[PDB]
Amino acid sequence: MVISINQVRQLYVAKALKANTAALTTAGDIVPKADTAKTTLYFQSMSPAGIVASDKINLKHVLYAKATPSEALAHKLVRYSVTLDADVSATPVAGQNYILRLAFRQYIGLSEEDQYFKYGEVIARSGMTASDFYKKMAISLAKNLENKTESTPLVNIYLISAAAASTDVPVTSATKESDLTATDYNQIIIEETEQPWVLGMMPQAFIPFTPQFLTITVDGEDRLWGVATVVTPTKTVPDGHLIADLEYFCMGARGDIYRGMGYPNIIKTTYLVDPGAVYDVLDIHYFYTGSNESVQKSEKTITLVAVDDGSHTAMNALIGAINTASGLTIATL
Amino acid sequence: MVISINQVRQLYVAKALKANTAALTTAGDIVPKADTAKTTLYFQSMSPAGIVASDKINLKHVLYAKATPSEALAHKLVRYSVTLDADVSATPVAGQNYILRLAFRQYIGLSEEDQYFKYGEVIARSGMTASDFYKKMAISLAKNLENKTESTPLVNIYLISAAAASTDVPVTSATKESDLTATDYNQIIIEETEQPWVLGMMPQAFIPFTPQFLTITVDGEDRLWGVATVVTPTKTVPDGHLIADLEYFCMGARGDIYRGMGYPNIIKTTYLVDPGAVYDVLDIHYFYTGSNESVQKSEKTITLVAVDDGSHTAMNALIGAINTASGLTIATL
Amino acid sequence: MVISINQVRQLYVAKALKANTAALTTAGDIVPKADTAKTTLYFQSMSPAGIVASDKINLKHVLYAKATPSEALAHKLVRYSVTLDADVSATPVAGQNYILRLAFRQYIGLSEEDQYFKYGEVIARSGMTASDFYKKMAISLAKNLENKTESTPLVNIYLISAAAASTDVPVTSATKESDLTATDYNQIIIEETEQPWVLGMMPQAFIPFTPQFLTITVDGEDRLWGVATVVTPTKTVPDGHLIADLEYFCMGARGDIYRGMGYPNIIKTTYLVDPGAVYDVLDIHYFYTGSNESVQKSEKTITLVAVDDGSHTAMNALIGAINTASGLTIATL
Amino acid sequence: AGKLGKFQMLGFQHWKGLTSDNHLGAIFQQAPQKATNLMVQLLAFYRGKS
Amino acid sequence: LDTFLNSFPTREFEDDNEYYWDVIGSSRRNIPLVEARDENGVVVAANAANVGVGTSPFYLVFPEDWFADGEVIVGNLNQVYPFRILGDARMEGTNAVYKVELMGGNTQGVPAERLQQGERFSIEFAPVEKELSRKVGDVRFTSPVSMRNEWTTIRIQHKVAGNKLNKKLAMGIPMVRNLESGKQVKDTANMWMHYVDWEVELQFDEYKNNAMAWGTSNRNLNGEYMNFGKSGNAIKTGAGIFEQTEVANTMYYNTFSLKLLEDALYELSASKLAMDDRLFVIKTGERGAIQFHKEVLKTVSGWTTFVLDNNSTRVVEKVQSRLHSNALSAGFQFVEYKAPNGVRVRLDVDPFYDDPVRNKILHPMGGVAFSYRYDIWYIGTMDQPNIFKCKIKGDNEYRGYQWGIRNPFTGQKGNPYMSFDEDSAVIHRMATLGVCVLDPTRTMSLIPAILQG
Amino acid sequence: VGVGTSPFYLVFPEDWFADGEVIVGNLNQVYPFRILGDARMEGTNAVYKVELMGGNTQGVPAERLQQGERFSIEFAPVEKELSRKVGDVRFTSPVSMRNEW
Amino acid sequence: GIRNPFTGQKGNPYMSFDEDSAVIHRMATLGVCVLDPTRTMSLIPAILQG
Repeated sequence: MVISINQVRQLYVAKALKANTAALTTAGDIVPKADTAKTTLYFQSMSPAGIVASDKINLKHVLYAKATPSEALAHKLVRYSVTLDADVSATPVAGQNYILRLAFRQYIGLSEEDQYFKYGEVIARSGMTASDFYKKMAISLAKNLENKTESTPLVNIYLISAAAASTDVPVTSATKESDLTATDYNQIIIEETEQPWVLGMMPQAFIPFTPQFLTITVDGEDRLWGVATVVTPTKTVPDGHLIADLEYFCMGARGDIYRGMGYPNIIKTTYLVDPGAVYDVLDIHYFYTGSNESVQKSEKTITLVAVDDGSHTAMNALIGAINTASGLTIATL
Repeated sequence: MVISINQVRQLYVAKALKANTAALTTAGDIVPKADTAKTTLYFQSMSPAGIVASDKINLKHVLYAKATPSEALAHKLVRYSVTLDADVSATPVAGQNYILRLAFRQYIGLSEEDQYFKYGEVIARSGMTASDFYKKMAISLAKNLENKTESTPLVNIYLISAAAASTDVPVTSATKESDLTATDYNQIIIEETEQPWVLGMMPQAFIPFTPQFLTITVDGEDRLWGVATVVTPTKTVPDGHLIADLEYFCMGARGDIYRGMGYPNIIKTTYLVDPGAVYDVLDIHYFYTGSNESVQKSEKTITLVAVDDGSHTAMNALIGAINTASGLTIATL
Repeated sequence: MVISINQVRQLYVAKALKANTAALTTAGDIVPKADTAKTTLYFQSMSPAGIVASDKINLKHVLYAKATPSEALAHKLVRYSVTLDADVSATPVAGQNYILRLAFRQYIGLSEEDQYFKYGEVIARSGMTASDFYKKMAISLAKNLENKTESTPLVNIYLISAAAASTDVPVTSATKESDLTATDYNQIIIEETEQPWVLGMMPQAFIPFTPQFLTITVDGEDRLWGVATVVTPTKTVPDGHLIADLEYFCMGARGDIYRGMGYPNIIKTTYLVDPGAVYDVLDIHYFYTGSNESVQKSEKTITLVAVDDGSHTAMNALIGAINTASGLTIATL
Repeated sequence: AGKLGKFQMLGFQHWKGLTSDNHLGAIFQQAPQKATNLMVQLLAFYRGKS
Repeated sequence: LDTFLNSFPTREFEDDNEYYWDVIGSSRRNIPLVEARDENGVVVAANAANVGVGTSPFYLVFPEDWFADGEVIVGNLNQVYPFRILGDARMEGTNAVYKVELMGGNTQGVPAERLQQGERFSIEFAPVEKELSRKVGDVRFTSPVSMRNEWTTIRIQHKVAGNKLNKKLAMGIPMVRNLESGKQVKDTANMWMHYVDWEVELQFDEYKNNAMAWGTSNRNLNGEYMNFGKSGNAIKTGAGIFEQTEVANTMYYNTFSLKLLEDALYELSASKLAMDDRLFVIKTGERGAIQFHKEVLKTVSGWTTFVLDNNSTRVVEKVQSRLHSNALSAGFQFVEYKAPNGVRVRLDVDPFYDDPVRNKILHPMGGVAFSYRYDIWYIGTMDQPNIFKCKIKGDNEYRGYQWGIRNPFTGQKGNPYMSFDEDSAVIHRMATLGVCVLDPTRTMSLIPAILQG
Repeated sequence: VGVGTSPFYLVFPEDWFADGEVIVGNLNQVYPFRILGDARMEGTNAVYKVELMGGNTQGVPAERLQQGERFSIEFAPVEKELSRKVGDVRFTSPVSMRNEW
Repeated sequence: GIRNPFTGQKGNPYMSFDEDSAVIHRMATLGVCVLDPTRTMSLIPAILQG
C-alpha cells in the first residue's frame, strides 16, 4: 500500500521485549530506552543486520500516543440476509423468474464508476417451499459467483436452517442440491470476500456490493420479491496483510527505495511482519522545533507493532515498559 | 545457482510425509504414489498454490536412486596448523622479523590468477618464548584478516594451549594480549570462512590459501622459520544454502525463469526451504525411451530434500515409503 | 574570553541573599522576585551604582535551569608517569643516552601546527640503578623546563618513592642529587601548569604535552626505554580566574561594550567577582515568544554566580528561594 | 570469490554442458517483452465532466 | 588535503540516484577435490596405500560437475598422475562423483596425500581411439558481477544581527582573516561582513572536503540507514576515499621492514604487473621516509660481499671551510630501492601525511603515525580514473537568506518580503557530492596498527 | 559507550561545535559523533549530546572518551527530504608583544 | 525555503523558512444568485431527505 505521511512515518516490529541493550540477539527484539530525566525516548531494535535505534523523541514535543487494538484494524465483512417479503408472498409464486441482481461498485478499477453485475436466477414451481427456493437460489448464485472460472472472489453465499440459526451452511459451485438435506432454510446470506493480496503491489481492497431484486407478477402487479437487510458481520479480515504493506512502505524510509527495481542490482530488505498473524499497534506522533527562528515544526510519526494472543499481552508489557521509562501514561488496551 | 544437468532436474521439498493424496493440506507435504503392479512412481507434493504431481518414473527405466546425508554436503573448513620448525630453532630469534604470508586464490574474481596476499609480522626479542610469539603472531594476523574494514571474511584465526589441545580460542582485531593469559601456546590454526550467500545471485564459494613463510637469518643462513601442517577439519558449512540455490534453480524448470526480470511485472515464486536448516537428499536418476524408432534416452533426475535432526529421520521414512511403493531397494542414511 | 551566545547571555553576581527589595544595601546583594501566580520571574541585584533588575522570565518559557558546582569547572592538571619498561630492561644499560623528549602541542600560536619540543638527557653508567636514573633524569628535565628563562611555565617535575607511593617530592632546577636522598624512586610524573591570566586580555588556557622517547641500543636493537601513562590527576585550577572573564564579557551586554579603548574617555565598569575565589553557577535558559505572527523565539540566558566555599551553602539557599518563588524544581547541589 | 563491495549482490557464476532457458534466466538473459502497441483502457461511462 | 582532492578528476552526473557498474573478471579455473573413494566406495584416508596400483578404477568427488566423460584431468602433480573419466558424473546431491582410472603407464597408483580434500584439478584433453570412437568432452561458461555507490549532502549557516550591515571596526588590534593553510593574516578591511563572508565560504569548502575524503557510511547490510535527521528522515551518509579504498590491499603493521614491503610489492607484481610496469611510487610522510632509509640501510649493511666506496657513494664529501684545509661533510639518505625482476620502489612525500591537526595519534617513534604510512594509489594503468569526485550536473549547491528588515550579507536595507520581525539575517547554503573507488584492489596501503580501533 | 546508536554526552570547556556537525576524536573516521541538540551551558563548559554516525553498533571504548582527547570538525550532513538548518562558523584574534629600554 | 519546484527557483534572497520544502496557496471567491425560487419546481424522493 501507499499511505499519507505527516512528513514521515517509521515502523518498528516488537517481536520480543527485552530489558537491556545486551539482550538484543534475535531480529525482532526491542527495548524502550529513556533516561531518568524523562527528556528523550528512543527504541533499540534488533534488525536482520545488527542493532538499530529510532530517531529520538523529545518527550515535551509529543502530540499524541495511542495504542490501537487488532480488532479495530480488521475489516468487517458486510453481509446481507436475503429473504422473500411476506407482503408479496410468503412462498414462491410458480412460473415467475425470481431473479436476483448483485451489484459490485469497486470492481477491477478503484472508482465507483467501475461497476459489475452478476445474477442469480430461479424459476419457481408448484409445491415449492421457501427452503427449496433458497436452496435453488444459493446454488444458482454460487455457480455464477463462486465458480472456478471467475477471475476474482466476489461473495460467500450461505444458508441457515432455522433449527440452527447460528451456523451458516456454506455453498459453492461444487455444492449440489443433495448436499443440503434441511427443510427450514430461511435466508440467503451474501458476504463480501477477502480479495487477493501480494506484498507491496496489491493493496488490501474490497469490492462492496448491494443485492438488487427484480419484479414478479403476483396478483396482476409487478412487485419486488425479496428484501435485503444488512446484519451484524461475523467474519473479520485480520491486519496481517495490512501491517505487512505498512512495513514494506515504512522500511524504505530507513532503507532502500529502489525495491527490486533493477532486479539483480538491488538491496533485498528483510521484513519481520508475518502476514498470517494479528498485530496490535502503537503510534506516537511528535515533532522537532529549532532555535529562535526555525520555530516551524517537523511532525514525525513512529509506530510499533506486536502480535496479539487475544489478550494483547505483548503490547501491554511493551507500553508498560515505555511508561516506566518515559513517564507517559498510554492506556493498556 | 547455475549447475550442470542431464537434460533436466527437478526438486521437491518433503517438509512432512503423509499417507494419502487427501492429507496434503499444508505446503511442502508430499507422498510417493506407485501402482500396486509397481510400473510407475510419482510424488504428490502440496504446493503453496495447491497441489502437484512429479513426472512419472518408469521403474524399469531407473538408472540410480541414492540418498545423500547432510554431513556429505557440509563443506569441511580447511585448517592449517602453524608452528616453529625446531630444526632452525625451537624458539624465536631475538632480532629477526618473523613475517607470514597467506596467499589467497579465487579472490573476488573466479580464477586462480586472482591472487591476494595478507601478512603478519612479529619482530622477536630476547626473553621471548614460543607462547608469546604465537600470541603476537595471532594478533598481527587478526588485525589484518579478522578486522571490520575488510570486505571479505578471509580466515578465522585461533590459538591452542597445550593444556587444552582440543579447545581453540578465537582472535579478532579487537582481541588484546591481556585477554590471552595462558603461557603454553603451541600452534596457530587458520581456517576458511563461510562467505556471503545470496539466493540465486551469490553461490556458496570459498577462498583457499597456503601459509607461505619467509626466511630468517639464524646462523648467517636464510632458513624458513615455520611449517604449515594441515590438520583434521573441525568446523563445517551446512548445506542449507546449497539446497536453497538448488531449489531456486530447479523451480525455474517447472516454473518461472523471469524470476525478477522486469520487476513489477513478475511472477513471484514461493520457495519452501529454510537456508538455516540442514537437509538430507535423495536423487533418483531415470530416463524415458520411446517406441520403435525413438529409442534414444531422455535422461532425467528429481531431487527430494527433507530436513535432518542429527539422526537421519524424515528420510528413512520417506525412503521406506518409496521402497514399499515402488519395490526399489534404497539405502537408508 | 569571548564566549558564544544564544542571542545573549547575562550574568548577575550574588554576594548576599535578601528577602525584599528594601534590604538591598550592599552591592552584589540579590533577591528573586515572582508574583504569587508564578507567571514571571526576575532578579533585583544591587549594582555598585544602585538597584537594578534582571530581564523578566516567562516561567512557562523556561527551557533549562541547572546549577553547576565549583568542582565541575576546575581544570584538572593532567599528569603522566614515566618509567623504565621492564621488557627492554628494568635497569639502566650502561653507556646509553636516555634522551627524553616532551612535545608540546598548543604552544604560543593557539593551534596544533604550533609545536615546541623540550628535552632531557642522561647517560647511564654501570652501577646506575633505576632510582639514580629517575632523579638524574628529573634534574635534567627540571633544568631544561623549570627555567625561569622560559617565557612560559610548561611543566612540573615530581618524583615518587615506593615507600610513600603518593607523596610526590618536587624537583626544581634548584634541587640537586644531594637533596634527593631516597634510594627507592619509581617514576617521574609530569603535571601541566597553570599559565598567566589577565581578564579581557589573556584567557585561561593550557599547553598539552606527551613525553615521547628516543631509542637506545640494548642487543643491537633500537628500543625505547620508557612508557608514559596518564595517571589520575590530583590538582585542579579553581574557577575564579574563569568566572571573572565570564562576567567581564557578560557585563558588556548590560553596559559598556568599550571596556577601555579610548582610555581616559571611558565608562569604567566595577566588577564584583573576586578572581581569586571559587563560585558555583546557575544558568536559566528561556525565550521570548511574541503574538499572532511573531512566534519566532528569542532565547536568553540568566547566569548567576554565588561564592560557594566548602559546602555549596549560598547557591543552595538561592535555589530554595527561586523554587519557592517561581514554583520551579531546580536541583540543589 | 568474495564480496568486494558492501552491497555487492551478484557472484561469479559458472556451469558446464547443456544449458537451459532456466540457465539463461538465472544469469538474467531472459526478460518479458512489453507490448507497447497494446493497452487496455478500462471501460465506463465517465460522468465527471457533467 | 585540497591538493590531494585535486589530484583526482570529476565526473558530472545527472541525478542523486545510486549508480552501479559492471565488474568483469577472470575465467581459468581449478576445481577443488572433496574426497576420493576406493573401488569399493570406501573413503581414501591420508595414511593409506596407493589406489590405482594397477589400472584399477576409483572415484573422485567434486563440488560441481565441471568435468566431462572421457576427459583426462590432473591433480597438483600434473603430467605424472593423469586421471581419465570412465563415464559421466553420478551426482550425489550437489556433489559430483566420477569414475576414474589412471592413464600414462602408471602401475603403482597414486599416493593418498595426492587425493585429499582441497587438491586442485584441471582438464588436460580428451584422448580417443582412431577406429570406432564415440563422443567425448564438453565446454563451459561463466558470468560477470557488479557493484554500487551512493551520495551525500551537507548544510551550513551563520546568523548575524542586522546592525552588521556597514559596521566599521576600530582596529584596536589588527583584524585577521583565517586562511585555509591555518595561517592568520593581517587584513585592512574595516567591515565585519568581509570576514563573515570569508569564513562561511572557508568552512563550507572545509565541509565538502572532509566529506569527499573522510566520508564514512551509516548504512546497514539490511540496506537501512540508522542516523535519522531532524525531519525524521534518514541521513544518507556515503563513504569516502579512504574508507572506500581501505577495504582491499591494506596491512596493519607493528613493525616496518623492507622484506615485508618488497614481498608484498613483488608477490603483487608477479601476479598482476608485467615486468616493465613494476615501478611503485609510494606516498607517505617524512617520518616514513626516514624509516625507509633505516631499513634500506641495514639490508645494505648485510651486503658483506661488496665494499661500498665513498668515491661512488660520496657518503662523506669535501667542503670548503676555514677551520681546516681538508674539511669533510658527512651524510646520506636512502630514498629508493630496486628489488629483483623489474621492481622499482620510489617515494613521493606529501605534507598531507604529516598534518598534526587532522592526525592526533602519535607514533612512539617520534611523530604522527599517519606519516609512518605508505600508500600506492595507482598500482597499474586503468584507461580510467579509479578514483574521482562525483558532481550532479546542475544540483550542486544552493544559497539562501532568510532575513528581516536589513540584510547584512547582501547589504539590502529594506525587505519587501520579510521572514520574521527581527533585525537579523541568516545565510543557508547546501551542496551535494559523492566519491567513487571502482577497484579498491588497485590501492595498496601499509598502515600502523596503532592507527585502527 | 554508544551501543546501538545510543546517545551520550560529551562535555567540553568551550562552545565550539554546532548542532548537526560530525566531530571525530583521535581515531578519526572510526568513531564519528553527530552533535544532535545545541550545546547546554554548564557554566562555561559546554555539554553536547551525540550519536555515533559510522554504522557503529558496539559503541566507543571508555578509553577514547577520557580527558584530553582532541576533537575536530568534519562536516554537517543532512537528509535530502525536509532538511533544517545545521552548521556554523568561527573567528579568532591575534596578540602583541612589548619591549623596553 | 531554499528552492521551489513549482517555479524551478534554486535560491531565494527572501526565504520563508529554513526547511527544504515549498508550499503553494490558492484562494478564490464565488457566488450564485436565484432571483425567484418559485420558478423552479423539484420533485424529489423522500429518501434523499424529507
